[PDB]
Amino acid sequence: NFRVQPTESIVRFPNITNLCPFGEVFNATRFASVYAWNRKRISNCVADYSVLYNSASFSTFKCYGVSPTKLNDLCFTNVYADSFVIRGDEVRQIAPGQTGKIADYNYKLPDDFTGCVIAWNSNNLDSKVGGNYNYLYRLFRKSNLKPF
Amino acid sequence: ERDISTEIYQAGSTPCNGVEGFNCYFPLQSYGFQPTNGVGYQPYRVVVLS
Amino acid sequence: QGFSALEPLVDLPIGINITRFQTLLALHRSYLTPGDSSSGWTAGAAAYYVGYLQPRTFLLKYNENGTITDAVDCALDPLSETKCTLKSFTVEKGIYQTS
Amino acid sequence: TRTQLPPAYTNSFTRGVYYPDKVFRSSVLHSTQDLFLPFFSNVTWFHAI
Amino acid sequence: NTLVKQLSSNFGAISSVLNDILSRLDPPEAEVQIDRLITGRLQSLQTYVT
Amino acid sequence: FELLHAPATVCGPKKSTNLVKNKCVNFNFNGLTGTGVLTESNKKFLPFQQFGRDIADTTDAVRDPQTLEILDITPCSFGGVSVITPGTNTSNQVAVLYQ
Amino acid sequence: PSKRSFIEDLLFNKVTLDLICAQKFNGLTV
Ligand SMILES: *[C@@H]1O[C@H](CO)[C@@H](O)[C@H](O)[C@H]1NC(C)=O
Ligand SMILES: *[C@@H]1O[C@H](CO)[C@@H](O)[C@H](O)[C@H]1NC(C)=O
Ligand SMILES: *[C@@H]1O[C@H](CO)[C@@H](O)[C@H](O)[C@H]1NC(C)=O
Ligand SMILES: *[C@@H]1O[C@H](CO)[C@@H](O)[C@H](O)[C@H]1NC(C)=O
Ligand SMILES: *[C@@H]1O[C@H](CO)[C@@H](O)[C@H](O)[C@H]1NC(C)=O
Repeated sequence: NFRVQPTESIVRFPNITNLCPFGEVFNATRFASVYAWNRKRISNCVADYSVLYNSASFSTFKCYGVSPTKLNDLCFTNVYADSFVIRGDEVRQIAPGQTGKIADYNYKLPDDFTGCVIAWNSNNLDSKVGGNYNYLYRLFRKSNLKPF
Repeated sequence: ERDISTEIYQAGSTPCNGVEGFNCYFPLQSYGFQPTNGVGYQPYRVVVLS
Repeated sequence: QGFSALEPLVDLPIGINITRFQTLLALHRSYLTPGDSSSGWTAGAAAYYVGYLQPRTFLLKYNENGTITDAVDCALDPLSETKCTLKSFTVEKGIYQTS
Repeated sequence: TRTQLPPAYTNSFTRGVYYPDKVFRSSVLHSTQDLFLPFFSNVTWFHAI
Repeated sequence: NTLVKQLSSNFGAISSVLNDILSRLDPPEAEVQIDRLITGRLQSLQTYVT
Repeated sequence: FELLHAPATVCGPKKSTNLVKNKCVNFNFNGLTGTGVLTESNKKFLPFQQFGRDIADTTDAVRDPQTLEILDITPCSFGGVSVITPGTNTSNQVAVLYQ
Repeated sequence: PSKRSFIEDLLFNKVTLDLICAQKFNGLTV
């Protein structure tokens, strides 16, 4: 017997995407406190991480438990996001279950943590010749916080 | 099938071609073995016969 | 006694558990007393009907456009059982087998 | 407003049929199993005001 | 007609779609579902020919 | 992220390709997979209908998710092949036949 | 053109016979 082989492939979806926002937590005139980093839940948004990962000028980006190139290929529910600002020396000491200063003990991550960590440089916004005394942080803390 | 030599891994858009810059990585890692390391991190030795 | 079909309107992805419900009535405030809606008021004679559902097997007849025009309930009576046994809205003489 | 009274009952006759799927068919008879309202049923009527 | 309708039964597998099984499981685990489907369809064909 | 406490509602849109027809090809209609040639249709779907059927495991119409267009599916041509022979006892010629 | 007698025409009209496309989905042929 014989059959005519296919020669092409076509995939169709409706044009409407309903990409409810993501960038509002990455660009903002104000950032949350380190000791009180804000947590936000996002649902029913179509993920657009493919363009935000590769070309967004992010100095530091690293995903654990997943490959970024396939992050657009699978679906989750109620993605959680945070936002704050720290110093240059404090970015390296951020890891799941990582010990450091008691200030670092104010933020923890699960031992078996799957997700991504984002940190991009900003050396012209918070840097002022007279100093930055407006924004306050924690350095002498008696208590440690739990993952997320 | 065995993988030999080394190749400049490319995960970004612009081909670094040995620059090792943005989104460019070296596909290799070195283990760290110490007596104080845990059993789950212990360097076991494995041999396969076919 | 007429026959009609019910269309799908929305499918909300909520995922909460429902075991009881209650209706909401648009109360009319006859604002001629200082006791607001906690006092004398008047409205119409509204009423409604509520029915429940159980799993059943149904036979549906599609017309030439794609709209349901007549349904047959399998577990009603012997005629319904026979009409569900073989796909037909009309049956001829003889003796037929059922459950 | 505590003036009480028992409800009343009627027949559903032959109402309560809804499209079970998004599938379209033409001039065929289809058998399905799902939740429905049995014909000639025991339905409550809330005329209490 | 019965023969064609026989194709719409899962025969105890996850689903009756051949490509779906390959598109959601590893081959070494999908082979058993494929085998179940093959056995069922073959038995149906034998009955029809008889 | 949270791990499957509700139906999935957050992920990418996936890229669609331009529509082509008149040559039998593979297709994917976000729920429909297979191979066939797509032709212009004449049936009329209800506004909330997605794809039609004729008999069990038979898809005869698909609605375009882009422009709300109805397309008919027809499988690629196929058939058995047979050989006519006058027998090698006399000569060596064939008259291959497609069915 | 289909030269037949009257009774043969009545016989043909009294017996009434896409399904073939449904088979073509699965390789069945007539
Ligand atoms: C898809 O493309 C058509 C063609 O311009 C456009 O009219 C339509 O708004 C787009 N979106 C949807 C959901 O059809
Ligand atoms: C925030 O807005 C700036 C302004 O152009 C843009 O460069 C940046 O990519 C935005 N961040 C997002 C969308 O996460
Ligand atoms: C079906 O559709 C046709 C047009 O396609 C319309 O004229 C007719 O009224 C509809 N209903 C019935 C029962 O034919
Ligand atoms: C339905 O059942 C009630 C008893 O629960 C009965 O009184 C009523 O008459 C039934 N319905 C009809 C229409 O008779
Ligand atoms: C066919 O074969 C027989 C014996 O195998 C032989 O005698 C005969 O000559 C053959 N036919 C022809 C046309 O030669």
